[PDB]
Formats: sequence, C-alpha cells, structure tokens
Amino acid sequence: NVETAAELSAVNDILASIGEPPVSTLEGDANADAANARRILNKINRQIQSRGWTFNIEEGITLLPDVYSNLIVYSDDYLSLMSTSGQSIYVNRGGYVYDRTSQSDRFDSGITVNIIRLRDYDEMPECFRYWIVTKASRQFNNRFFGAPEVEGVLQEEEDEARRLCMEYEMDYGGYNMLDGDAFTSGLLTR
Amino acid sequence: PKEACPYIPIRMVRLDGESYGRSYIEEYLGDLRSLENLQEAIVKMSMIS
Repeated sequence: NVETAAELSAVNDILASIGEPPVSTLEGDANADAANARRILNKINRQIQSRGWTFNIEEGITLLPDVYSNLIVYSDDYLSLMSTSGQSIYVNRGGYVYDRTSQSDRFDSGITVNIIRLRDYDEMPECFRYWIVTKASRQFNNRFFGAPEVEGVLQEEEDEARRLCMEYEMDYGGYNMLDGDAFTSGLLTR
Repeated sequence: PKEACPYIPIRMVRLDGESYGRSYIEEYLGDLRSLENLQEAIVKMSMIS
C-alpha cells in the first residue's frame, strides 16, 4: 500500500519487543522482518475490528446494486454484515450478497444493513491502537522469537489492554438499562 | 356591610402578615416527595426484572 505516518510506528513497536527499528517499509521484496510484522499488524487489525464495537458498527447503512449488472457486491472490505432487527437474511455467495429466505440474488432496490467496514491502523481510537500493537506483538513473539518470559508479560499486558478498551467501549455510548433500550422503554411510560 | 360579605375568602393555615394561605399538604410535602422518588425507583427497578 502507501506509507502511513503512524503505521511505521506500529511496525516499529512490534519490533520493540525484539531487536531493531526498520525504516519506512515501502518495498514488497524487502526487509523480511518489517513486511512480516506488517502482515501480522493487518491481521490483528482485521480481527480486532471484527468483534463489533459501537463506533465501527455503522447502523442504518444502505447499499445499492450496480445499475447495469443488477447485482450488489459483497467485499472483503465488508467485514461482517447483518440485518437491522433480527434473523438476518444476507450472506456472501460468489462475492455477492444473497438472500437465504427469498432464495434470490438480483435486487431491484437498495438494502438496509448493519455493516462493519474495514478501517486502517489509523481511524481508530488510541485504546484500540495500543491493543492491536500489544496483541500483534504477542503473535510476533509466539511465532518467531520464541522466548517464554516475554510471552508471559505480553499475555498479561494484552489482558490489561483489553480491559482498558472494554472500558472505552462502555464509556463510549452510555448504555442505560431502563431508558435507552427497546423493551423496557415502553414499560416505564406513565 | 362589614360582617355580611358574600365573598368569603378561606385560608387553611394562616400566617402573620401574609395575604394568602398555605395548604396543609405543603407542610408534609417533602416527605411526600421523598416517598415519590423512593417509590418511583422501585417500580422502575421492577421493570428491569
């Protein structure tokens, strides 16, 4: 891809656990350590935005099919997509979203989806940046530099980072039991 | 005449140098409202159940 000013610091902090800083990562056939850690970084990104957080879940989004092909396109950018209310009826098939109850693929009008879109190492809160850096550091530890004690401390410190990031999520978007949900909103109408 | 005034203004609890009256519920309003809150919750806390 393209160099990013914060992503180089991420790949550097992966190698902060083991060894030396690389520079700028902008070559395919290159420093194998940097490109390898960059792959681990993007994998932990694509996994850490998979779990569902309340800034990533774009709620009422509308997708539109192509006018010629009449066929709305699932993507690898579309990380995990579900329907709005319940008993979601959309699934990927060929690379295209598909109804499993209407038994059809061609859509006339648009479609309303709760979708997760894949974002970068940037466009994320610093809580989640520290958590992707620490979990990818644990993976990079376990797969190349197999030392036991640094694995123990990165496991403990991953748990602390996830603790902070759950605190960020329950502080982002205050969820009150009795005045904000769908069932016991109507029970307390006088 | 002074004594046979057909407009009769009635006060419940009188106070000195004050043209109107204060209700009897006023004097026990606060423990009334402290009941209100304390009771309100309970109903709300029931609904969570």
